Amino acid sequence: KIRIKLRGFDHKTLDASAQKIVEAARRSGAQVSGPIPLPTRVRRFTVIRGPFKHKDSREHFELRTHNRLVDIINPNRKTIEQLMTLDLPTGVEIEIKTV
Amino acid sequence: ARIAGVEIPRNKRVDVALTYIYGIGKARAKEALEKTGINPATRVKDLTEAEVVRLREYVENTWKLEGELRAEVAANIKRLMDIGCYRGLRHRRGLPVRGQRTRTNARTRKGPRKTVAGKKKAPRK
Amino acid sequence: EQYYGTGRRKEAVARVFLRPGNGKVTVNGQDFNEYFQGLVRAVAALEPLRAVDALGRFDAYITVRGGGKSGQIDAIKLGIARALVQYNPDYRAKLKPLGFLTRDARVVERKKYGKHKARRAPQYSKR
Amino acid sequence: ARRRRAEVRQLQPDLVYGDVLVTAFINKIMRDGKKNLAARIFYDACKIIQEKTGQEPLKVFKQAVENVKPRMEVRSRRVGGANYQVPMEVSPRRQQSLALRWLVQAANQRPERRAAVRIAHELMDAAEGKGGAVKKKEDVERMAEANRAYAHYRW
Amino acid sequence: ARKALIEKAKRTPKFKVRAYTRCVRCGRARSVYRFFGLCRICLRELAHKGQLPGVRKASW
Amino acid sequence: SLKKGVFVDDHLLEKVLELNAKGEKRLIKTWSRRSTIVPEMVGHTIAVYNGKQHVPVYITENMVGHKLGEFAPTRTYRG
RNA sequence: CCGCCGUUAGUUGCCAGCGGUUCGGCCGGGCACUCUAACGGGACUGCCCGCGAAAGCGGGAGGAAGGAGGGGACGACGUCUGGUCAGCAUGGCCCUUACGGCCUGGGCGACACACGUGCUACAAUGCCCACUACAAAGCGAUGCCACCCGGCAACGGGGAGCUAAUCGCAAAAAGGUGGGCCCAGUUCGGAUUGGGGUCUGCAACCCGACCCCAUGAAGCCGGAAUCGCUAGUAAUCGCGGAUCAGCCAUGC
Repeated sequence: KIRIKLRGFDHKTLDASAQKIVEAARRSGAQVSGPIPLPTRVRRFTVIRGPFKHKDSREHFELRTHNRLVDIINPNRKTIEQLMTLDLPTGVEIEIKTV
Repeated sequence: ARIAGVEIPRNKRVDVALTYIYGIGKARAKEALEKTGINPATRVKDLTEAEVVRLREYVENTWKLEGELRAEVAANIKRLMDIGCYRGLRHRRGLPVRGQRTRTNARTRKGPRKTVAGKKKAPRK
Repeated sequence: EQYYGTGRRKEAVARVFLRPGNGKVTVNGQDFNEYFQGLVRAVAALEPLRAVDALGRFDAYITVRGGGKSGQIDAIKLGIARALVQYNPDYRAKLKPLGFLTRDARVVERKKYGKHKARRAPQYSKR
Repeated sequence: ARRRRAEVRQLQPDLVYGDVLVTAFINKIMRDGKKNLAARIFYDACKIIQEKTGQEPLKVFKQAVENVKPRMEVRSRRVGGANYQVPMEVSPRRQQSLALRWLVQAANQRPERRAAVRIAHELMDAAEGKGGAVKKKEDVERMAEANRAYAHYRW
Repeated sequence: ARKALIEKAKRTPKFKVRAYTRCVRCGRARSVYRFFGLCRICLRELAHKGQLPGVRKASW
Repeated sequence: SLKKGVFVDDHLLEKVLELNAKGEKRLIKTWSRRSTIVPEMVGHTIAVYNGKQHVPVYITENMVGHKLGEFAPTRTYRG
């Protein structure tokens, strides 16, 4: 019944936040449907290499937003307690809901 | 089979056939070809008075064509050529009222581009 | 019961189920010979069943999403290949020399900044 | 090239009979990349040939293609500040290919209105020889056997 | 003029249709990728100098 | 274009409707040229700006509800 | 990034396998398959044979992958006082109630020609109206805007869902499947032209896009010359994003 989405720019750590949760949650309760990866939406940007009227000569840059999704079963007090308390995203965005 | 302005289309499907007349494009044509009967597909070939004559009645009683239609144009052109507006200004100057291109193109509106002389060019090399 | 293969070509993909029966084939709904009433490559894609002349013994059921009509066709071929090269890899012996597994290439390449179709370049002046 | 002798790359092993010849023809007929459309035009032409003439399609195909297939052409060579109209025998593939082209543009020359008509007509009268494509064949054969003074004056 | 121009829009005048974006890390309106509130040269100086998250010297 | 309505401006309005309180002097001095010509201006010496100076244009009928600053040239020099 | 396989993982996908159904993944169920997006393995002339002293080359196979697999970012030492003081900083010279600042107007769109990159074309492998098809990527909260309705339309009034793999932009188009045109300045091509409409915005004259219906030029496939492109490349066809009230975007 739990809808936890994790939006991330560093896919390395962002995934590390995806399985971690699942351990202690599969631990402090019952099943926790696997972290399931979700379409890393990417915002395409680009511009030219310099300042002066140089139509060619360009560099592309884009935003890598990886989506994560954890579903847990019927929650428990330990689970909810620690796994709403402890964290260290240091940036990464954590948004949950009751669907 | 003169209808208006001595205009007879001859062998050709009635739609495009009457389309061959000024004052009538695809719309006003097919429109007429319902509001006076007449099958759009069926050619001008085996036509028959009543419906041809009445097509012609639909032409004039409803809207105008040819001479007056262009007289209207030119007279309101005179409306642009009675004060001296930009429209009329460049209507005289041989130029379009769209303020777009007067630098290069617009040769649709003042004959072939008749060479100046080149005037000799800057440091182009 | 199930003799399945995977198809995928020119950015498209076909879930190639093949059971047996009368060897008649229909895919993604509509009858095969109406789904693709365009390109002649149609029957050509069904070459592997015509490689052993067993065109009508194995019942295929394919799910091809993406690419185009022809791309679909490509992935279909790919799978009909892979499926008979599973539930009888005896058919693999005489199908690679025939080239029924080399997947694909093709990509309308990443458009080159500066040129058009990543190759197509603007008319060069010099002057 | 210069450090290489290049690549040939197989043509479509035909989806109809199986003849690469047919797909080469189809391709030359094809315009703007829609292989299927023009291919259809050809096939229509074919079934017409075999609802009209006796001998089967690929037969008419071979007798026409053969009734072009030019061997000795002209090319060019270096001479200080001039040119050598070098008559030379052509590689079989080049012969056959350009020949196919000549079938196509022979369908071009025509005052024909529909495509299948042009292609069919040509394949018929060129299986025969009554065509501008064979005319230009023996024309490049004049060119060859009329610049033949440049026999061993090849590049 | 320049200095006065940034101030012109910095304080929203009369009509909605007289605002124009401004590179607050260089100071112009031309090609200011509004998403970042940065011009194109300001954009590249930021992303390059490592002072811009979420990006990537893209290689797709 | 105003789809439902016709754009004009109130400078002219207040002005015209106050000389209409009598029918006085044969001059008005307007700076707006974006405005649509109206028939209640009667149409004497509507002195409009151009880009360099105010240049009086006459107004009667056929300039009905079409824009003012159109009978003020601006685009000087011809061809 | 892209092609083959794997393990984690299952609100994308599905009878693939079962139940039912408003038979429309629609209702339960399931991770098989697509997919998603992660962590690796996989290709080195490694194997086989003939040649070369070797470097390499020929032929064949194993394999999704051959001999650098396709692409991308990647660009030295250096030149060229290249380009840029109008993005920025910047040494100096310089106006300082004027070269500073605001406002409203007007130009940056002007026209006797010339030129580069371009869109469209000049036509039956085509133009036109009807039915069905397969796209990939990128978007959308004071924005995406399906729906009925008013309007032929431009779009407007009431109105669903949507911090999106679940809602909408959105119809891909050519393909295919029917019917029309019959070789013609043509149902070609719309360049331009008039009397009216929609939308944004204080405001659409200069100088906006878009709608209507009437206008319907040149254009019969381009001389000297000259450009592109070596594989899913060219040619053809549609699609999005950037910035943006709007839109001159046929540009990128």
